Amino acid sequence: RYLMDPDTFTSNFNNDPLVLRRRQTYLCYEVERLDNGTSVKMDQHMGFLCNESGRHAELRFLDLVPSLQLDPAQIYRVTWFISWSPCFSWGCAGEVRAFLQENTHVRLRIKAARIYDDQGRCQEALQMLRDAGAQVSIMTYDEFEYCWDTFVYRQGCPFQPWDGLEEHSQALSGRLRAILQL
Ligand SMILES: [Cl-]
Repeated sequence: RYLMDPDTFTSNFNNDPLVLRRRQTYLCYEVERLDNGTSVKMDQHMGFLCNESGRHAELRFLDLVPSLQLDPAQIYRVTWFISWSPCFSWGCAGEVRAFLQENTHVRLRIKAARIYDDQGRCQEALQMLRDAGAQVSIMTYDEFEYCWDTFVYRQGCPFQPWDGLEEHSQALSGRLRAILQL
């Protein structure tokens, strides 16, 4: 798989709530087959995507699913590590819902660096993802470091957290959990 530039990772996955860049979403993905009590991952089922000319990363992932050649008789967990509020863009949650309804052999996990609580459409997109069966949670230090170790061209250098990473993660998590509470 192609590995992400490290400054691109740090700039986009920064979870500082006071920084609200309005351009890009990065989505690191992995597909795991769940079988016999373990998880089986293929390097060819791993990589990252960004928004490209108005087509958002989430939809670009849906676009590549046929190329993954998933066995409909098996169970897969798809994990997204996404740098922006999932399905922020218009109509995105509805397209993910349709995909999940048409592919019941796929379970979607979404780990988000942040969310965008607008007490409106972007907040409702989060509930739509949950209602469609996705498991949505906030990235913690564990996920940021895993993404650094796994998807980034790091040259063996260790993950260096930014100031406030944990404080920001816990605050965002509290809000996401309130939004998705049942
Ligand atoms: Cl969470």
